[PDB]
Amino acid sequence: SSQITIQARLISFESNRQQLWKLMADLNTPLINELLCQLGQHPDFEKWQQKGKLPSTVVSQLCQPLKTDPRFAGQPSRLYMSAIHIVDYIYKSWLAIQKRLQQQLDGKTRWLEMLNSDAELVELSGDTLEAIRVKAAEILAIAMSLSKTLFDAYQETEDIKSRSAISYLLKNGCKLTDKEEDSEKFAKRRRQVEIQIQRLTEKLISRMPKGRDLTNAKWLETLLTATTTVAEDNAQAKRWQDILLTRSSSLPFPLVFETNEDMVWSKNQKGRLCVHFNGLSDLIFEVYCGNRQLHWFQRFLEDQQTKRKSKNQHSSGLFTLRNGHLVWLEGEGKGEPWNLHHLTLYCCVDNRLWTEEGTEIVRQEKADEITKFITNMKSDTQQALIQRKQSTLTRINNSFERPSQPLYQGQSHILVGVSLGLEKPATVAVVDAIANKVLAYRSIKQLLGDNYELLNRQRRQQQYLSHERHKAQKNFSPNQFGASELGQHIDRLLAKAIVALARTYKAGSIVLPKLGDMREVVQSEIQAIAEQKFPGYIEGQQKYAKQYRVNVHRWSYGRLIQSIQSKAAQTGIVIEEGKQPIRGSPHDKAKELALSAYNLRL
Amino acid sequence: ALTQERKQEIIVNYQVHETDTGSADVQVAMLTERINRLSLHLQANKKDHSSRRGLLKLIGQRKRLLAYIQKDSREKYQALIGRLGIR
RNA sequence: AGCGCCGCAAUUCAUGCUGCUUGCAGCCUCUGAAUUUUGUUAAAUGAGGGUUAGUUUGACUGUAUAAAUACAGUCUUGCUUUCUGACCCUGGUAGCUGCUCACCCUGAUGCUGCUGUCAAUAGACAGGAUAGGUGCGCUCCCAGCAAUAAGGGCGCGGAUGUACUGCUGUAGUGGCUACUGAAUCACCCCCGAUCAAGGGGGAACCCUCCAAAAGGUGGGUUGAAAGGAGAAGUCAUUUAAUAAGG
Repeated sequence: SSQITIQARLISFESNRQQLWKLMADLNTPLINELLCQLGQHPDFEKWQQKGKLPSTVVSQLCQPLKTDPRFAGQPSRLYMSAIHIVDYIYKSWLAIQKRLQQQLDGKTRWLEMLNSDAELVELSGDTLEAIRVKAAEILAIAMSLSKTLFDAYQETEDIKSRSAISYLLKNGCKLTDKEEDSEKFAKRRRQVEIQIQRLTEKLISRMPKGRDLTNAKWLETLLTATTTVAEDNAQAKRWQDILLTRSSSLPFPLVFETNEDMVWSKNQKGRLCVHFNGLSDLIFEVYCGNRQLHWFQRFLEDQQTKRKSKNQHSSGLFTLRNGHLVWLEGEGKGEPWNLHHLTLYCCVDNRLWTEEGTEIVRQEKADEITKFITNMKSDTQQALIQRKQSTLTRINNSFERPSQPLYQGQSHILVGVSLGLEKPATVAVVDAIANKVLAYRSIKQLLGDNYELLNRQRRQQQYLSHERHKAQKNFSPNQFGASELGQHIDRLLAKAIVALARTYKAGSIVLPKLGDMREVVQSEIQAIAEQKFPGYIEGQQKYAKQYRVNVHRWSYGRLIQSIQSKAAQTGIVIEEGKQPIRGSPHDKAKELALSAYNLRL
Repeated sequence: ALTQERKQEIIVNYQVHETDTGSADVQVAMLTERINRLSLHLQANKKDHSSRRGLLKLIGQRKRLLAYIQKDSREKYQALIGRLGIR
């Protein structure tokens, strides 16, 4: 996770900002909207959902006739390209989501079929429980990936004895068990799977990507319709209401510049770094950044100047800058939108390209990938692709003469396990795995140190700000706020503390748990309990454990994992994934998480 | 808000008879005045979601009343919506 | 009462300490863990709203070192956030507009709760985060109200074919728009900027140094942190409207 974003304000005189706003809002965003509409109507759309993959070129092909439609014709080539990238990534995202959800629904539907109680397994096997227990002992002795191997063994073995023995073996977590099945805990575990299947089935009714209408013409024409026309029935009037409540999108889609050299850097005579974008060189924007990021923007000019001095004998494949996003940030107050909103550039950089040693890491990664490509790839334009790839492979050998910082060296036998929990967001154990000894624990309080008071602040603000929103909603007041930025701050403080401890003990890796989807587990567990406690009373079921379900939906385990992954990559510490045990305290969970990831190395 | 003079003028103009103050025809005429003024407000005041809440109530109230009138008599219903200018 | 938080005290202990024998045995000062009490003249928490391109959290190079980092030199830009201080407020003037109310009972994640002049009715004026209850806080509790949660009761009028409606005022309480009031800050003041812009002048405390009873060069300092972002889908909570569900 070595890619990170740095940002700066872009400043320019009003006519440059107005011209860019009108390009984005009047042409580029309407084009994106049109591409999303046409792409969702394509005759292959239903087979793209089955593959879960979009064709590499279909957005580019749809955009070609639109580039000369009077609605969209006025744009530079890179703005059409940006619109293509926006639309292509949206569907690459959405088709990947739907594909995995469909696989989850199919997987659990098979499990629901093969989850049979011992009373059902007796009939469906025709064998006594001891007989299927012995047959499961044989099938386990052959399947010795074990879970998948049993799922593979189940499907084509139509022999109901072995098929039931696999069912019995899978019910217990791929192992034998002597103890009797508690019939109500089984019936609950069956009911959980039905709820999960239903909730997956409902999630697969997701909407197609909606776009951003900045005119909101549909709202005003619906208002005129609903006020002067009789609704033909309740369903038309409901559709009218649903439109009238829909909020207006203020801001256009950002521009995306996937060619780092489509940002051209310079220093003006007042000494400020400046940038202009390919196709819009007349609009000079001035960089206004914090000094904590200035060294990156200075590097972008130095990388640009280095390759010009070498007459392009360097490769921009090793430019520290990777891509840019050009974004309008919503301004407070009033004005024309190019005056109200603040133009902001977000630059992706790869942190390894800062140093010379890290650049050598990237160079070999580039060289191996391109040598693979050239070997596997072998038309005129496809031969031109090979020649560009071969030019890259030649030019990445030329050095940028970057700062030298020796790479981190961590001991392979020292690991940090990080236990994640709802009550204690992180707990760490430094384990010496060949010694099987814990070198150090730290609690959440020791990780946060002097910041530990922020953790009670978060809980207190989450309560307070929720209640103030609840009160504000009843007044239709816009003053609705929350603690997300404090929560993000805490997760970043924890990430830095964990990695600093890992560096201090020379740990080779940080071990993080494969939590899965905690929210759908908790939500289906609690619903199965509540349906027994409040039969036929839906509101009673939804009130049951409401605050626990809320707490689990706020638990930011993904954001914390992501923050740890970024900080570890910036110091070259390996991340490993392990299985967090359910037994024990957060300290013991962290220790056994660490040691299991060591033993799982094969 | 609606003045008593405009209110009583609506009553007099849509009355079935001089003491009718609450027939469905009078009710939809009252609501049509309110909906017209509030539509003009919301065209200018899109962020007035408090007032928008009222519109969705008022439109629904008139929708229920017109559906009630229409199955008492399509002659009275069609005449009424033509006077109010409702399509 | 209950619940959450805060510290306090106590027990046990290792992530703490002691030792030679480096893996074990003691201990509970420090630094922490396991939730066990308890609210005290205690020590900790503490939520009315707002105010800076604020300061510190940087980059490179050399030297040192066991990392951690540290010192010296050069450069520096203002982004997006989290705290701690300090300061300012309890707003004004016109428009537009929602919701609520015949009346009665119950009382909801309902509304209100500060100080002190005056003051029988009515609130005004001046203070002001000390803002009802407890260590602190809540949707809990207390007090008043409750039409603006749900329900229930029950008038006359219109309507009565399933829709419902009136009793409703210089009314109660929200929202939206325009203009407008204060802080618009990081040691203090003043004059400026706000798509760029900084300038001038002071107060404490410490270095540096005439050879000196005495003030005064050349500078320094005057709170800290964090960062990977965009785009699209989804879940959960709450609010509002609608429907009686193909």
